[PDB]
Amino acid sequence: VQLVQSGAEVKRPGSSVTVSCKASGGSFSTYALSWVRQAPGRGLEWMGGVIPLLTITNYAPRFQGRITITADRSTSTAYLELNSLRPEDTAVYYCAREGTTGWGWLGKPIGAFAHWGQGTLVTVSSASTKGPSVFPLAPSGTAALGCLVKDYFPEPVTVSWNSGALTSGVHTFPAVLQSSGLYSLSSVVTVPSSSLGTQTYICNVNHKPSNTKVDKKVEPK
Amino acid sequence: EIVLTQSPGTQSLSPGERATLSCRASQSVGNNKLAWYQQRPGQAPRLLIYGASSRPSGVADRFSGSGSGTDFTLTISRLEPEDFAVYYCQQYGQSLSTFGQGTKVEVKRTVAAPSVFIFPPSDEQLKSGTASVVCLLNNFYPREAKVQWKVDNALQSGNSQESVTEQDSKDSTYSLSSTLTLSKADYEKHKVYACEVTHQGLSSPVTKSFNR
Repeated sequence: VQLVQSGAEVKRPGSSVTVSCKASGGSFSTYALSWVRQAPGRGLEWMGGVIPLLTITNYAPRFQGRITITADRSTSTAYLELNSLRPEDTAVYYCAREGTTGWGWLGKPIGAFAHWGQGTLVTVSSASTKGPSVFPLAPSGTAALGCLVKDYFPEPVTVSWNSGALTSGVHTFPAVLQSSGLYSLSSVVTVPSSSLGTQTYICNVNHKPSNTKVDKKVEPK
Repeated sequence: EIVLTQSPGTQSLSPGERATLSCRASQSVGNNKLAWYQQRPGQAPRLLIYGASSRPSGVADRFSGSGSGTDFTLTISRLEPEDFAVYYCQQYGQSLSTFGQGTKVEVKRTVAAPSVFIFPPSDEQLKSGTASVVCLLNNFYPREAKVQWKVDNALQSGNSQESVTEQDSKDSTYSLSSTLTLSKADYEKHKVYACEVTHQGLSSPVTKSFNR
């Protein structure tokens, strides 16, 4: 059993998003399928569920009027549709299928969510695709240095150091969302003060949506 | 609608120790359709217990669930490293399912005070007309910490943001970075930039500063 979801989406406030969930394995039409969301740094929130055979749907009171969940038996696909989007709808959306009891996946239904999609990040914003600027955080026997990765949209950004060769002492922070609508993050690493002369430090930044790829040397002075 | 309360919201425990997490329901949970899920950072939830006490195969047997009515418990008999995570309860006995806010199980360790560093804006940023000053709080525990910015000893407000890492898997500490942002013109009106730090591991608050 495998729940594959559609990919990340940026959406204007007031608009609508449709997220799909393709299930492969077992019997699609007989088992309950639910949508659960998670705002950044928040808990899991149940939105609704269906049973494709019976077309029997239930919606969390919070979302009823704004949400439609459907299951397409011919393609074995579930769809979440959420309307009149606001910033607080920015979240990871999950499809989850109820489990079964025994060996194989045609067993008796247990209600609880045994199977989960990988998630779909839906970002609700007016901002447009922008690459970050990358600024060094220069070192002053333990020293600290880093990169400030500023003003990009949307998520995500990955950061490494010396192409993966430097990992000890590395702290790459979750992004903060600025008043501009743009994200910012920084990555730091502590190292021995004596090696600022011997060793070279380079933060590799990757922001795929804007094709920004910077390999930035960070040095003292 | 049924409210599920997981309290406390955070538990600091040591590797190998025993853990019991509470989930109290505002109303009786029909047919004890109560489940427990685990979730780690950057991953989808995993089903652990269902029907209050039933454990799927494949789920480690140090996890058990108990209770009925409005009072439920998950027990982790021994905390292995991969078990420091967030655990969620959920009822699905109605046609409307709800989730508890979750309990985070983190690694307890000795009080460690932050190493504090400050970084002025780089020349490259200044040319662009903005100035960001970063305060790094590195490798502390417990998680709770506090940074305040002071520009010529004026308490700053509304122009800084911060983020915290997940708990390090090696040394069980946390780090925090705060960023103070001013337009270049504003940055050049002031002399002393300071970040002031408060934390259990420091008996009095620490200041790192520079002179523009």
